[PDB]
Amino acid sequence: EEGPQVKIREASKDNVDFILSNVDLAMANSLRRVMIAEIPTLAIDSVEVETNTTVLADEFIAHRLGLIPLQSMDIEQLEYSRDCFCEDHCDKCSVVLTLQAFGESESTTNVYSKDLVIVSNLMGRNIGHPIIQDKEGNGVLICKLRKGQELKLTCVAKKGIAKEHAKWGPAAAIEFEYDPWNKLKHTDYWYEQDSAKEWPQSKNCEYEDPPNEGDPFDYKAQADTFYMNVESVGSIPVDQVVVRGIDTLQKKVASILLALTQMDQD
Amino acid sequence: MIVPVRCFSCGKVVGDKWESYLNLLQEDELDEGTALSRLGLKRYCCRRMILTHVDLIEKFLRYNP
Amino acid sequence: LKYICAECSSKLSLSRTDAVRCKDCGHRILLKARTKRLVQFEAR
Amino acid sequence: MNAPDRFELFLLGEGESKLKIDPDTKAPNAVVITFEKEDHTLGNLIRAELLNDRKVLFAAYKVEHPFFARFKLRIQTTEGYDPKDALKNACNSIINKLGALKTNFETEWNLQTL
Ligand SMILES: [Zn+2]
Ligand SMILES: [Zn+2]
Ligand SMILES: [Zn+2]
Repeated sequence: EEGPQVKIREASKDNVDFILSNVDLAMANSLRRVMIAEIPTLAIDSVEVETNTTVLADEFIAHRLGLIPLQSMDIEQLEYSRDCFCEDHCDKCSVVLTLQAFGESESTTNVYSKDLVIVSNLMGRNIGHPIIQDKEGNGVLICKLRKGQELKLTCVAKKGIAKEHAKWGPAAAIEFEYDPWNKLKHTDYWYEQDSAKEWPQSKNCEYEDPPNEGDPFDYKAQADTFYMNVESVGSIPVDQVVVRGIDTLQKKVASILLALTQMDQD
Repeated sequence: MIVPVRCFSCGKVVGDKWESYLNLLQEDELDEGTALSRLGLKRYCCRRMILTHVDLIEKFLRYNP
Repeated sequence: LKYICAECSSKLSLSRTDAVRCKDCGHRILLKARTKRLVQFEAR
Repeated sequence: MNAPDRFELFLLGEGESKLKIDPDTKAPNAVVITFEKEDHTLGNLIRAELLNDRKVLFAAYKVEHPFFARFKLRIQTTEGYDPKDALKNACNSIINKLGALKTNFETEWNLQTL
């Protein structure tokens, strides 16, 4: 384009390994922070338990229910329950999905995330569906029932930010590394004998030029090349994770700009 | 109790990888390390999350009430 | 109201002036049944 | 028990404005702006982008307490240059760079496999 540059090294459904070029450190860091916390996601926020004769406690189940990864593709055309003009929740803000399990066989009856059944009206929006990256197609193991144990409950999932609770986290671990050769000298290495033989060599070293001992210290150098690897949980695709991250940062900057526009009022 | 749904440290889903893990230990007769590696648990925090966990719910289901 | 036994799967409904024991069991350990008025849980 | 609500980290309270522009009494042509319901994510970026402007003498942000989601940003510019305009230019620069970054990432993503 004209500004910052991206170089996708590896790409898959769950991970994106790329190189951010021509960017300030603070912008990369902020992008990381936004990707971690400030990205809207659909997750269980309300749990109504009717019958619960399982081993686990009520809120013990409700907790892991909250951590269940739900489809958050069209989450942007869903709304916050705190913003909607409805009582409690509705179809324009929340997604209601039920859970009815009961011990049938003599063996242990497992209760997975696939047993969750959407009840509310999605009206077209791709949302609410629990992510199943499981090979057998079961999903997250929620609970276990004996012979006559029953678990009947209802879940109201709402739009939320990971800043409010980690269950709304769209991404897992974000790999982040700049200057693999310590040419900026942002780090004074610890050692007992040899500094280089003890400390392992980064992979990203393959993508930069090693320093020459004949060359002095480059004091007028900054941080331009960043090596990142963004991993998604399933609620939001990796590309959409980083893109909605960027758009979120941009938007919350635009809100400050808008605030500056508004403070000119008499 | 039961396998934690997601890893504490990072946030990776590990609750769907319990049973499989067990299989990789008894069906394919692998060691814990390789089993954890095959499930896509490269970071040692999630690797911990599964390796360190004890499934107590099985002993809990032994009661009739 | 109603109660449920401990070491057997029953469903007694014996109110006051009855109490112990159980219906076709023999033991006196009686638990109280769950409320009908549901309670919500903030999945956090 | 005494723990505050989580949404207090991004939801503005009763009467709390987003920005609070205050005339800095120390050095002339300076200003301190209080950002509410924001953390290092915005502050560090804006501050770092305010140093790119060569007509800006001073620019520094700080979070006075981690308990509360807010930070103060002090800006001092040359005479004949209102600091609010420096903040605006910084913000717009950020937005433009982010947009270009998004476009670039999209074009780079459309050329991948698996
Ligand atoms: Zn609503
Ligand atoms: Zn982890
Ligand atoms: Zn009895």
